[PDB]
Amino acid sequence: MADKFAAKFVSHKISRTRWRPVSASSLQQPDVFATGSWDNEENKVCVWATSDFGATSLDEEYQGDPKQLCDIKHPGDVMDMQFLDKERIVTGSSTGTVTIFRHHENNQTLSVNQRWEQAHYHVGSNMRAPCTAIVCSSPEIVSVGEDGRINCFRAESRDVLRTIDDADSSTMHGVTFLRTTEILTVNSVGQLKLWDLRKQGNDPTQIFSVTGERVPLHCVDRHPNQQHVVATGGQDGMLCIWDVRHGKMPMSLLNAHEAEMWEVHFHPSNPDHLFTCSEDGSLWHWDASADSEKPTFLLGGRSTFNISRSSIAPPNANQSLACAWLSTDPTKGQLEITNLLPSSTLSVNSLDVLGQNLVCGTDAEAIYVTRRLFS
Amino acid sequence: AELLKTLAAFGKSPEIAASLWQSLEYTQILQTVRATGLRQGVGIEVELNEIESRCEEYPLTRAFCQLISTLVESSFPTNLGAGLRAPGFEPYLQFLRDTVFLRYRTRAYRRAAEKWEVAEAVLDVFYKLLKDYEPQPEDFVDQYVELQGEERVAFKPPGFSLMHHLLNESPMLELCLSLMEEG
Amino acid sequence: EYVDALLGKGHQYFGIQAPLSATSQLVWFPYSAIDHLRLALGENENNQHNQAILGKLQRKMDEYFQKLKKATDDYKKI
Amino acid sequence: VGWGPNWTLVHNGDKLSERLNAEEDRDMDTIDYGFLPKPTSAKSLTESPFKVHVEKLSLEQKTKDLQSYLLPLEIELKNSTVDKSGPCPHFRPNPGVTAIHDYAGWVRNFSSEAAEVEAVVKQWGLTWTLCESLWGQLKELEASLDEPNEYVKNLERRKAFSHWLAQT
Amino acid sequence: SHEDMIHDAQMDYYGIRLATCSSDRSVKIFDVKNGGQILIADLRGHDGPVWQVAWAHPMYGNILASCSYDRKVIIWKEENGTWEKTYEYTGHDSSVNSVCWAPHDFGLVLACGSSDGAISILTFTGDGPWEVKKISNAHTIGCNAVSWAPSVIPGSLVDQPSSQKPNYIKRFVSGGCDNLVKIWREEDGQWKEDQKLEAHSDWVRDVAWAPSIGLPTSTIASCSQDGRVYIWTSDDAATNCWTPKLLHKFNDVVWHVSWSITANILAVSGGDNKVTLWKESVDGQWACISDVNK
Repeated sequence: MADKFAAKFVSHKISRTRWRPVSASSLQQPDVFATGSWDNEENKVCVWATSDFGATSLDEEYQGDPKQLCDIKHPGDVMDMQFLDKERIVTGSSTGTVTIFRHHENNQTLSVNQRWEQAHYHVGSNMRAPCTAIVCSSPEIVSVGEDGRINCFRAESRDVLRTIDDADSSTMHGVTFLRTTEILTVNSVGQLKLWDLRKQGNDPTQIFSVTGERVPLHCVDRHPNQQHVVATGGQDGMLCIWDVRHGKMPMSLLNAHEAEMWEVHFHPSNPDHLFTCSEDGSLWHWDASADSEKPTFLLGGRSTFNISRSSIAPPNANQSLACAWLSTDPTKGQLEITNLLPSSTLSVNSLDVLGQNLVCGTDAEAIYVTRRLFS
Repeated sequence: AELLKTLAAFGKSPEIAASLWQSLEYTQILQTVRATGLRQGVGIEVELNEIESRCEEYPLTRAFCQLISTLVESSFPTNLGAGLRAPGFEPYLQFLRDTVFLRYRTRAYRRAAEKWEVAEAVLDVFYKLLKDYEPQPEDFVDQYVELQGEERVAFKPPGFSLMHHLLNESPMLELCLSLMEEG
Repeated sequence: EYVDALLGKGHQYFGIQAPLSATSQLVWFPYSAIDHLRLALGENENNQHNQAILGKLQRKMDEYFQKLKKATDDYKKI
Repeated sequence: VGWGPNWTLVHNGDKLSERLNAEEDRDMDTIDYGFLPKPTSAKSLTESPFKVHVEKLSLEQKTKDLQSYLLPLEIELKNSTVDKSGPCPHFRPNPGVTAIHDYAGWVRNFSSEAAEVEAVVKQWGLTWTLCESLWGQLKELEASLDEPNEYVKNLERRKAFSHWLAQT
Repeated sequence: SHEDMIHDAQMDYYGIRLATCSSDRSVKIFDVKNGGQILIADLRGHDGPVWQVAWAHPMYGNILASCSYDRKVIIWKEENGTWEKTYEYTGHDSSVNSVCWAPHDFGLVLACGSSDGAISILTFTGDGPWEVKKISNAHTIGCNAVSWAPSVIPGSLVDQPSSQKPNYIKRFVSGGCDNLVKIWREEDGQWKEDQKLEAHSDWVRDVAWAPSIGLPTSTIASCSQDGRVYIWTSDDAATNCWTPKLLHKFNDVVWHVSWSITANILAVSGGDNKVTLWKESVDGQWACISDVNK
């Protein structure tokens, strides 16, 4: 790691942040990013330029203050922003009007374009149950939520295109990729549904009662090593790792305690680095969730002490047993946790760990940036 | 906060409390969502997330809590809104279950007494609410609306929902354990 | 009940006297009320009660239109 | 809609008043919010506009026309003559080309001072100069003397029209 | 406000007071200042919906004779900024249409357009009784709209200065469901016809005379069921002549053809869901330069 003691005072909350569609690279990140904030000055989406790059950029050392480029107000609340092609910004709204901009990638200016409306449908009265998760297949956009509706659109579209409403109206929560056309969805009931853009094939019949419960999950992402390997974290208290290629198959179940599993994130280069931002607890970074066990990482956690300036790796010598990703049986706890809190009561709401550059947007009117987390 | 406590002391009387409750339901300080409306919109939530977080002091939360507590104590919400709404404490209950008892002690604070005062006020308001509420035997029937095709969801009472939540798995036990450990 | 009493003769209890003569086209019929009723029916159409109310309203409207056409023809024949 | 001083449409029902670049979901911020959470749970299934507003609808939208409206009348006030007929007074303009000459001269002077008016105003000024060269007295008549020839007058007005075309 | 069924509001001669005859069995009066408006007066005493209230004159006195349903008209009076009832006239079988006032030198006579197959005229001096006269035997069906003539003699004629005296003779027009359009003239107690025309092939819906405040030009705009908008303009001297000029081949039933304060601009409102200000240019005929919502 490389956590210092300097911390700037920037009163700017952050809810989510999207970047430019980087190709042939996952660790490197651009310097300009579209931040959909919860409430900087109000509910809107802004554009911020800094110096975020892969493997720690040269210019701008610790504590880098971003600069605002263009601000465009967004009606509703931002919950999902994904880049379709190259110059497309799709943002979901809580009011039911998913906005789409064809902003200029070089002019640093957002252009108001189109809006997909009509997301709440009910006969008799009106219930606000829009779509929460938004995925992009290029050039296809699929929106789902806790309503059972599946909204499918293609490139350059202003109205609705496909409104799938099957008899199995579940309550979808999170979405994840599999390759180039297969997408898995974790619902808010404890089931998984994997489909392929060629033909919709729903199958939410994977109930687990022994060795792993099926409490409604929340977030889901993919492992840096092997794109098919996924990891899902929710209210079950178990960061369930799966080796799904076309069928639901688990592998590791780490019984997490004193957490909520709201937003999971992985670190590239070294895939044995996973973070989980939640609302039940302070700041802590896991180091033995998907992988086996990495020594020299305790003596911290929650809000006591701190372990930084060193990322000790397990010793590699002449072994006789296999040691890899294996952590089943939901009976463990918090193995190898790295404390990221500077022993101060703070309330964070967003933490993006895209590479070695961590960016933490908190509600305490402050900013946190770490240039290196593995050395 | 000064205007909030002034309005509470005004509504200390029953008639003034009813008038203030009607005015509050008609003006909508908190984005009460039962059928439509922007959730977490501009208002008290945005204020307490912006200026309260900037000043590291949260008196507005305690003021709103004591105001709604006094209003409920002096006049029960028998009819929400003027004549274009319906009685329902569901949005306020959801707000108190999401914001309160989750982010009220481990936030940006510069004084140790702020968390203690916030916890004391929240616990007193909750105790007063649960003491004023009384579960009736008529709350066990299927409360399904069936008036000219008004097929709605099971509009459970807020007190009954809170009792069911406290009976099942709830973080209130962990919060009480943490408060006892801090004490 | 009001429109039934008006079509019959029971408006004496409601307070309205005899209808105005030489007014076979339109006397006093608040169309905004029936518009709001039709909107509410179209918005809350669900159970069989809505279908029954719609059928009763259609029958009443057909009868009222027939009576109004007969009255207009009788007034124009003179 | 209502009515007012002739061409002045006030508000009464539904109309298209003055437009302003401030609608919701536009470029460079500019957003708004309506009464969304007002009807909750039970309500009246009927939508209708609420409240009213007293606005104005005009068509000029110009604050520099005061001079263009006052200066011609300011020059007309010199040529005007009071008639004093009946109770209220009466006014009648004097028939003479000196008024048009003064109009053209003042227009050309204002143009040479600050040509910031409109193309239509410049066209009206050039038409005034053409009318002065045609019907009105020519500068050649004062430049020369003792020349009562219709052919000379025709040549003078022809060369004046040529000079006007060259100036245009 | 917009939540009610407002027919046509009215404004004070100065332009600071507004009055709406809402469908709430009452008449509201606001005082518009700066930007926002404030409701001050709420006159209650109109049975049923209120049609429209016409203004009087500042030099003669503020009088707002309201006309509502249930066959009744209410004349009020203002003192110390407060309005109060002072006269009520009822006693009709068919529903009364609308009412109108007289211009400046024409006087202050209220025309009660009743569809009882007759005409009811209410003359008021200033602070005394009200002379109610009834001209019976009109035609088959009751009247629909009524309008008056300018203060001077009918016919646009250039008069000499200090040589024209506006007489007190009455001239009016009444249009109803009779496929025709007439014009009555009286010498303070002798109503008689003036001219007859047979050009309308459908039921005449409404008519409106335009007493121009600046010229004695007599022009009557009529509207029927099909949409035959004929502009009967009389621009001669002292006689009577109407030319049927079809303005626009409409396909609706126009019920209102209001005129501006100078009776030069015409505002049409009917079954077209729009309002097109077909103003009169500086060369006669018509020209549509503005179109707004209904």
